[PDB]
Amino acid sequence: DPKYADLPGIARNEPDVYETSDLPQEELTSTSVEHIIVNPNAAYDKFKDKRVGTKGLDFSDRIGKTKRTGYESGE
Amino acid sequence: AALVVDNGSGMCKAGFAGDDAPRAVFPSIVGRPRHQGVMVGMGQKDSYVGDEAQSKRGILTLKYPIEHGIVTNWDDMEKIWHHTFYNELRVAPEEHPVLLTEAPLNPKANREKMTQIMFETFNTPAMYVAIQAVLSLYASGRTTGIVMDSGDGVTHTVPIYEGYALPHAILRLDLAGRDLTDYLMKILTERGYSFTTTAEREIVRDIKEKLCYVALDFEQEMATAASSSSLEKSYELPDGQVITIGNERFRCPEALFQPSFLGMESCGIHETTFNSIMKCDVDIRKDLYANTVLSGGTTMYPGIADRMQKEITALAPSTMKIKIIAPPERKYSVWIGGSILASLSTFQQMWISKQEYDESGPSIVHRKCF
Amino acid sequence: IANQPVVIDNGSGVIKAGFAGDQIPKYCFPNYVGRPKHVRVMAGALEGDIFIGPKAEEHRGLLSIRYPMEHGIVKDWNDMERIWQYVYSKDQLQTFSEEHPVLLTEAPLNPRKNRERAAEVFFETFNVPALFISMQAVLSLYATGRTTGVVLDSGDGVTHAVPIYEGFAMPHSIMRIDIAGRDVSRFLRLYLRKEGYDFHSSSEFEIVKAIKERACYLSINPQKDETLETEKAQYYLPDGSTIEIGPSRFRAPELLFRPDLIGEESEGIHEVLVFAIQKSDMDLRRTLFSNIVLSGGSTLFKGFGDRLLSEVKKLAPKDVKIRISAPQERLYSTWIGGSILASLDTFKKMWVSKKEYEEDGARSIHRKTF
Amino acid sequence: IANQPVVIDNGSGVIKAGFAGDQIPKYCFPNYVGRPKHVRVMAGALEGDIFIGPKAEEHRGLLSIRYPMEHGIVKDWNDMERIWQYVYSKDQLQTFSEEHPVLLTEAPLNPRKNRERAAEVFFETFNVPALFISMQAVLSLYATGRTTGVVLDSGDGVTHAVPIYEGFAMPHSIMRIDIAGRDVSRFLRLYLRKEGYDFHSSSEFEIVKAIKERACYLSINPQKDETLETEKAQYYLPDGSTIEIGPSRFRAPELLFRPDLIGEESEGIHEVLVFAIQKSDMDLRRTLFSNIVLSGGSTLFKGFGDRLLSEVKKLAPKDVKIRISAPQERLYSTWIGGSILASLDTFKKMWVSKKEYEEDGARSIHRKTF
Ligand SMILES: Nc1ncnc2c1ncn2[C@@H]1O[C@H](COP(=O)(O)OP(=O)(O)OP(=O)(O)O)[C@@H](O)[C@H]1O
Ligand SMILES: Nc1ncnc2c1ncn2[C@@H]1O[C@H](COP(=O)(O)OP(=O)(O)O)[C@@H](O)[C@H]1O
Ligand SMILES: Nc1ncnc2c1ncn2[C@@H]1O[C@H](COP(=O)(O)OP(=O)(O)O)[C@@H](O)[C@H]1O
Repeated sequence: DPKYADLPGIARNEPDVYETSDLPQEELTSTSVEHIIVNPNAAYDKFKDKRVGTKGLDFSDRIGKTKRTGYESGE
Repeated sequence: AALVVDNGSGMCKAGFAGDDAPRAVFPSIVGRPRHQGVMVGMGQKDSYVGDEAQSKRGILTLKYPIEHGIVTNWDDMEKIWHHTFYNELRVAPEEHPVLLTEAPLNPKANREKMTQIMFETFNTPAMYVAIQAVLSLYASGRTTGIVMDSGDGVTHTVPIYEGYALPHAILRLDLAGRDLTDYLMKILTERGYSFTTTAEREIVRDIKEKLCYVALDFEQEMATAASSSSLEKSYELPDGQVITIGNERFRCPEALFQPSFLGMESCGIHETTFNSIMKCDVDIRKDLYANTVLSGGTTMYPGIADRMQKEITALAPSTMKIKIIAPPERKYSVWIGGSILASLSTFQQMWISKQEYDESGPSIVHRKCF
Repeated sequence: IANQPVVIDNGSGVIKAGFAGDQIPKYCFPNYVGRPKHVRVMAGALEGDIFIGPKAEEHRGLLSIRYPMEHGIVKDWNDMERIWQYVYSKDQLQTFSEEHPVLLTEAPLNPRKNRERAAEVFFETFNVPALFISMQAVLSLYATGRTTGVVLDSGDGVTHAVPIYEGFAMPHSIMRIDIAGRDVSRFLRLYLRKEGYDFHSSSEFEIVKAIKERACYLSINPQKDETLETEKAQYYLPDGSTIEIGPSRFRAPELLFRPDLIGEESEGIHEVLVFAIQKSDMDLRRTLFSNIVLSGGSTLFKGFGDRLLSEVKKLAPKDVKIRISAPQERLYSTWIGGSILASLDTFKKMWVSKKEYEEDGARSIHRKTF
Repeated sequence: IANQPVVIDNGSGVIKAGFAGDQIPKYCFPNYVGRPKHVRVMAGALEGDIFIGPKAEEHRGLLSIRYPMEHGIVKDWNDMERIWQYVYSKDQLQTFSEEHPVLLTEAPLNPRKNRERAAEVFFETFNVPALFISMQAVLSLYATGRTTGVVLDSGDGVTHAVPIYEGFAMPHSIMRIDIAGRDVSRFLRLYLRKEGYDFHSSSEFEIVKAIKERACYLSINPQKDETLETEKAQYYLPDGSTIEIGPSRFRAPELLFRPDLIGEESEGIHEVLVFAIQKSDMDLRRTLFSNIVLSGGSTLFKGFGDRLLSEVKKLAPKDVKIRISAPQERLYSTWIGGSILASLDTFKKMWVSKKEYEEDGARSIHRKTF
């Protein structure tokens, strides 16, 4: 009796939850495009020590020479 | 020769080719009275319709048979139809091809069902249904023009160019003054007035049309109203009550510019129309400023033309010369355009006969109605 | 002053009050109007027969009781003056307006004039140092502890459904129809009118109220129960009126869910309810269908929750079951929420200082009303 | 070093981020901004109004979606600032921008101004030690290992094909057109509009998105399967609704090849791809058929590539050898290749020294980047 005789206007006997009952791609047939089985370390060893050098790494839309192709120095 | 019947969820009209005034003019709403349980004598009609229902509006409840194109019951709609025919013209449908209208966004099954029953029930020789906007610019006098429909429950921006147009360019929001009627009725309820039945709706739509003028900036207008309440005009109803409103009057159509009054996650009529213009050619958009054609029955309110003009004026550059075409008769003009359409023999060579549905079925409805 | 503030509550049928810390409102005082039945032959009597509780139980000769706030719609205020005045009098809480701040709620969908008049009393006549006005369902939520949930409740003459998630609710999504128990009492006596009994004044109305809340229940199959057979038990008044009732003892859902069968224009709690829920976010709607706060101080009958479940089953997207919530007593939850409200930091940022009222009043009332 | 390079996988639809060596997907999330939608005063609610995540993908009717990104180009950079702050969260980042290197993705051919504004934030507001941004195509190729490559892909708004071999960029050979999934949603909605199903809200938009990545498959025959008779089995919706299959689901991606039906002219994805092949050389063309690219998460469809291969049959001459996968995660693939890329030795030269950005900035990066 927290407030039974005290206050007769407070809720009880209420099942306000509203229940229910327990009642519970890879079309590779085509020949469209391949994939590669990821192995980050394999590709890491693939691109292992490419000493690419960026001498004059310029790719602007400048017009003053013949052509521009950076990422060119090697070992 | 023909059978011209303009339609509308409210205003439904009729007559024939060459006629300038629609013979049939009535509210196309379905009235359902208070059928109670105790006995009574001498009876009445099962459910009076529009004018029939308005005559005895005290019991008859004119609920909507359509909802922004969503026809509730085809049966009741036919009752409206049949009685209207045998109320106004009293002519059989086998006389001439019929003429009716519709608007987009409608599932093709509705227009198919429509025409299907039109041949079923009526067995007309031929028939035809079109788009209101076509008759609008058709009666206007252009093949290149952007208009917008503001009926009782519809809104749609139609840009045309030499007759050509694009469905992608034509935009649509089927929202209109009925929503405003709801908004206005509830805010006046907040003011302290009772509103339960459909007669409440009728009186408020009445005074709504009687007071929805268009001012410019509600901030200063509101400031002047609170300052001087002289704008708060009074009006005595059929009942002894006399209400006084000033803001309410013109601020009710401001929701057309702002969905914020209803919180609709939408855009203003002006910017919506602007985007419709944006779906075009840079040259023809200029023509839209030139062909700023206006329609819709809920555009019989003074001031908004200058408003929308100023809106797009702030939107479009100064070089875009605005040329608003504002016909104050656009409401009836669709029916009139239908009559003019019914006057061009070539169009009356193009038809939808019996055998088309009898054999072809309803696919010709998709490729022949428009 | 840092005393315990007065927490006045409200109610169309049962109005409450209290302090920030009371766990029980000391008086379960109903909302009514004590008056004389005839012109008192001798002057200098119990002026207006302002009677409360035992004073109302004192005599019955020249005593006509009414309501000063019909179904939440309050019209006059002199009765309210004396009622509040009696509360202010040192028989209720033995305190003053100035001695304690006052918390109070208000029913929605009301004109501002009500708020105007009340604040005029509370600051002009009586002097509240810090007041406040709020809602009711919010307080009920605080009592239940939920801050979310489809709130639903129904007072003595006011019914309302408010969809809520974290307190948020759209006014468009908020629905309310003010019709409950008082008219049920009117119809109980109307049932007995068909049965031929005593019908002269409010005394019988009191009797019928005692019946309604005492010698009345609600069944589930009115067609079956109407076609069934009972011997119709009776009651004993101070006269000992052994009167039989029958179906009329439980003919109330034809007022709750089907009041239109009394040739009336309404919908049904469940209908308007579900519609308001449908105004929300469909998926959030689905989630909140599992948590629908059900309440109501008048909805105190067995089986009616099952009838509501039947409405649910007819309206829920089937197999998404929603069982019965059966809260028996629903009164003080609002009073409890107000006690918890004023007991927290809330009123400190939510008061209405008398000074600010003196400065602006209605301006401050509505600038701080939300 | 503890300062692990922060990989950022920003795409149109799919958007992510990452780190070097940490192969596995860190944190997935969508590409928009979540604004609040309604008000209240009641306690028991979350505030901040910038809501992204579970509450965003939970309280859809309480938060609106904001896409400042238009085909990979954002207009309101402050939204990205908030997005990046959501990234900066120590529930998301747990670190500081100024303490770690940063790599980022970008679709090519975008205006430099975007990059400028981006780097302004990325260095001025956040003194990031190292930063480099590149093409997702490159990252994908690094993930593959083929020096060759014609990256054909689409996010949710951009079609693009990148022919390359050993990193050799022929900008005249590379092509793109801003179109993908956003219009797929729009066209889905268009069919809904054709059948009366208005789903315009931000919440409604995600519902359509669920339909998109839920109710879809294909057919190698356009009209041969289009002119037939469907079945349209209904499907249960997250509201409790159930709507038909519709042939439209597979009809929608054909708009990618027939955009004239939507109105704008284009050529055909595979056609522009062939044009790139034509811009290449005879010898390399054989390798082009040998070197095919599985890219774009939108491509997830049944018999997708089958139909595209048939188009190739209709275009390319004989002796065409094209083959297929067993794809793992076409999406993450790019980001993964970038993570491995971020885990490289000589990769240190690829960034931008912030000090140089202070000195010159953008233009120097533009010339240093491709
Ligand atoms: N004379 C008028 N003045 C102001 N408003 C009007 C007037 N006549 C009609 N309206 C408005 O138009 C609507 C009534 O319908 P309307 O006259 O546009 O024909 P309709 O039935 O809408 O045609 P449709 O349904 O085909 O669009 C109402 O919203 C009303 O406010
Ligand atoms: N057992 C009952 N059956 C029907 N109605 C009742 C019962 N008990 C109380 N009521 C009515 O319900 C009302 C309580 O609802 P409430 O939320 O308190 O509204 P109010 O505050 O206006 O009284 C009481 O005023 C009373 O008239
Ligand atoms: N099953 C599916 N059907 C259709 N579209 C999909 C499916 N799965 C993913 N998508 C879309 O594909 C896009 C993924 O493309 P992606 O190559 O990741 O570019 P981005 O990173 O710009 O999105 C996403 O926008 C996503 O919405």
